[PDB]
Amino acid sequence: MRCIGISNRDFVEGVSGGSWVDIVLEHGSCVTTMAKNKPTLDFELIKTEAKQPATLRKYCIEAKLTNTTTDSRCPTQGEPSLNEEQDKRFVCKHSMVDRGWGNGCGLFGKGGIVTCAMFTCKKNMKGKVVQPENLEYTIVITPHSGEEKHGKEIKITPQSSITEAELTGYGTVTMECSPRTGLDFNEMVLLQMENKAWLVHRQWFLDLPLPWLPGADTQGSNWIQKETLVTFKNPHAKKQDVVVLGSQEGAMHTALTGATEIQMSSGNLLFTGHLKCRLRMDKLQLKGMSYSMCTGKFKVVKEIAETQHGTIVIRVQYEGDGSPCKIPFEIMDLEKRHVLGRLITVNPIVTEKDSPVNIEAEPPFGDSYIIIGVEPGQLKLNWFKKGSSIGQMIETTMRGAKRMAILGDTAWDFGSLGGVFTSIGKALHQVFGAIYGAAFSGVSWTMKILIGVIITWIGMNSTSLSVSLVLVGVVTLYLGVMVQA
Amino acid sequence: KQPATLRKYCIEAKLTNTTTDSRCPTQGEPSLNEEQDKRFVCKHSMVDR
Amino acid sequence: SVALVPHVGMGLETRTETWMSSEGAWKHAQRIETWILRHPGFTIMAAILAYTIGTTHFQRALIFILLTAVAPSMT
Amino acid sequence: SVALVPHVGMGLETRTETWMSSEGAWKHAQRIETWILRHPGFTIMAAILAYTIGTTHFQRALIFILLTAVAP
Amino acid sequence: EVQLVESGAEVKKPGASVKVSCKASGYTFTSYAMHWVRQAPGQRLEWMGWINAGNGNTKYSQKFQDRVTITRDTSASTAYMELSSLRSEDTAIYYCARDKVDDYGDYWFPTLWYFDYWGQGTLVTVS
Amino acid sequence: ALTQPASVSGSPGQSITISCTGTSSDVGGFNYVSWFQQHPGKAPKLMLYDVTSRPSGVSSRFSGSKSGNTASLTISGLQAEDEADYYCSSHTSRGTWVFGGGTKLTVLA
Ligand SMILES: *[C@@H]1O[C@H](CO)[C@@H](O)[C@H](O)[C@H]1NC(C)=O
Ligand SMILES: *[C@@H]1O[C@H](CO)[C@@H](O)[C@H](O)[C@H]1NC(C)=O
Repeated sequence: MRCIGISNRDFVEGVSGGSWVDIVLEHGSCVTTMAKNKPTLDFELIKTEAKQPATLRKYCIEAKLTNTTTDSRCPTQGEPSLNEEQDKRFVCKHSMVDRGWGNGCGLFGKGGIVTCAMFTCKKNMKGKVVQPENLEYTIVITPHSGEEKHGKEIKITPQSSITEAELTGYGTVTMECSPRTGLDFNEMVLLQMENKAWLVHRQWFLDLPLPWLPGADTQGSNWIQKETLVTFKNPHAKKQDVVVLGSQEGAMHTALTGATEIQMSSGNLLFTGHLKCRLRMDKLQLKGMSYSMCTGKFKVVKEIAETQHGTIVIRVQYEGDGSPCKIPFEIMDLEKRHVLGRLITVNPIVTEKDSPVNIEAEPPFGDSYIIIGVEPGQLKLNWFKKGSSIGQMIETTMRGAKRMAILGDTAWDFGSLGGVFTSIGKALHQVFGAIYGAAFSGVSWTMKILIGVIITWIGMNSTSLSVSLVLVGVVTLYLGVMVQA
Repeated sequence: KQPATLRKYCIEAKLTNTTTDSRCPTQGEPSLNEEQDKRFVCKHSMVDR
Repeated sequence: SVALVPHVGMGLETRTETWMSSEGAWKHAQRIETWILRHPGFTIMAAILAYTIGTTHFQRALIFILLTAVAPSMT
Repeated sequence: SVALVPHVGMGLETRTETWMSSEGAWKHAQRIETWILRHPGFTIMAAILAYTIGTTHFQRALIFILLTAVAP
Repeated sequence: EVQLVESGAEVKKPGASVKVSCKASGYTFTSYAMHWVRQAPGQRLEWMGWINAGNGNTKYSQKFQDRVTITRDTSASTAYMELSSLRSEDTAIYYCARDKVDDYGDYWFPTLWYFDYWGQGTLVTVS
Repeated sequence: ALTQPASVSGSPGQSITISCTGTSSDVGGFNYVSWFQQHPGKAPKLMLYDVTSRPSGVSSRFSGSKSGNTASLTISGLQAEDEADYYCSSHTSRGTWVFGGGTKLTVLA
């Protein structure tokens, strides 16, 4: 029941011949899995943890300059020279300055000069890389028991593809996942600030134009391309002075717009990404399947409520005899002839007489009837639901398109049953995503919108080429409008 | 000789006394007495309930 | 600096909101529109240039938009 | 941010050098070249689009350069 | 099973500082939030505040914002706190309570069955 | 704060109702309403949270209900051991917790 109330909630229907189904888990999302004569389970990825990160490169933010020295070089007698340039802690640069008799030199002309000042960094960031074998995925498992540590927590590691979770009264669920098919961590990097952290690309991280050392260093003083953080100024070509630039942490924050917020102050914790998983529901069984239904009177304790997905939830208390027993619950039309709505809290059972049980399902569009109990004493609160079948279909297509756009090829496996057309979609969408990523790498959403408009205009005034161009233009316009950045 | 301060631009800031107020759906957005207190920066978002 | 090379649209976006989703989608629109409203002469000159080099209306508008986008970005 | 709106080209430059004169003279060109090198697919696509849209070689090159410059 | 151990009673002069602690045993201390509720003799219950044992966030009541500081100790599974600027009315019996944190380790929304267990109580006397 | 009667007394084996009234920000706004028993010299214990529901290990005689801005606790079949202090607690939308004024339950001899 933990998935109830989440806006990003999806349902998967049916099982394969092997009683398995392919599902994808997301941080902040939850998927409800139901099947014929099978218990309904909620899957939600709640924790992503990384163990033993390796420091790769530290970029500096706070720097101070001391021991500034300049030496007075005359023209045509070569460049000047200082003792401190022997050590790379001193940033130095050669410029050209005026010299003359007023400067106590025998000839008039443009003379050399060098300024050297020690580079001392005060505050720096850390870039850590975790191997994919150290990933830790935590998934919570909760069935629709109807009870008001109720769920089951499991640990997913690359060390064990198959993880077994025992459910009290529901049998044991066989859980199969691929931790390394989601976020590509060996290509990834974890950036650390003073107290914040970001999950950002490794290559862009190496492309940061800031002083840095490789993570293996222990001295922490041999910074590289220190010129990017200092500046030499020649106001009148009389001499140069070196001054350190300001704090780049604000500039870094303005540079991490598209990065994802992750917390690793106390252990590397991640709350983003996706996980493709193969669900095996072979050994699951309905809790309380071997129980007759309740023939006593039923009482509703919480008023019926509607979720954002059109489903309904109700809490009922039992006061007859025969506990534990099944609740006879079903959906009728206004005609009392057809059954229209079907349960998603399949096989509701009351465990204790005085303990209320939450029954949660979905009604049909328009008006219907909610039936609890049996003659005599069936509860009669009918319904009212806003919406339409066409609206539901278009909204479902919008959700599917958004999921495909934000996942990639793995979205075809979100509810795949191993069909041949599913594999065809795998291959084609994977290759088209390959070209799309190779073509649209590093551009903002406005760039995608502009290119889409251009391609649409090219297509509309061009033929199979014209329709292909307008199709790719409209799909990339959708991608640009639906992407955050 | 005579400089006049036009305006002061803040470049480092610190935030304390963080507050949060929530409302059930279809009851508008919550309000706090620091919302008028313009020393307190405020923003309204939407949260699953 | 690093602010000129933000990690934008590199294919790592997920379902969770990123660091600067909301107004990070738009600091473009705001700074380009402020630049337009502050330096209208360059916009006018770009308009004549687009009318000159551009032969069809579509390419005229395209060149004008690209020049107007470069003008603050190139700075 | 402020780095996106530098105090450049406002008609106040004089003989003495500015703040980020030497370093900032070519930094934009350097970052554009690095982006081009590290994102070749977009450059190829922009070249194709400039080839298709224009009517003469001059505006082919012009559209290519503009599209390449705006993207970063 | 679940047991909470509090420190012994202390008597101090008004205006001083008193430090007490509550130990959590029989359950995961890190995945639970520690609350503190005091009750003066013959008075009502008052919510002093709470501390998160997962990350360290602390929230205090307005009446004790500048007088109560709460710390933690993950290794010993015991929470430390100190109350300063004592007054005559501060004489009360303090109870520590537990509450499950969310799956993300935060305490934005308490669970339905919060305050399921309470400590034995520690008396602070001001004279 | 939360306002509840100072003391409520009733005959043993009878049904009595105790009401806790707060504001729309804590009691009427949210369902985080709980009740506790304060024995003399003993720590408080929880017997009812989320008034529509009950905790484990608690007899079903205690029943809770909410009427708008007022939360009511109903006990059927009063017994001798029920004589103790009672408190009502609610969690407001500001993130703080409020408690009632304390009510002592008396069982007639
Ligand atoms: C730089 O100057 C400081 C203070 O004058 C001095 O302590 C330090 O030794 C100098 N640096 C070197 C390398 O001597
Ligand atoms: C903010 O918190 C500090 C820390 O205790 C406190 O001293 C101050 O009075 C608080 N101010 C407000 C307006 O809450």
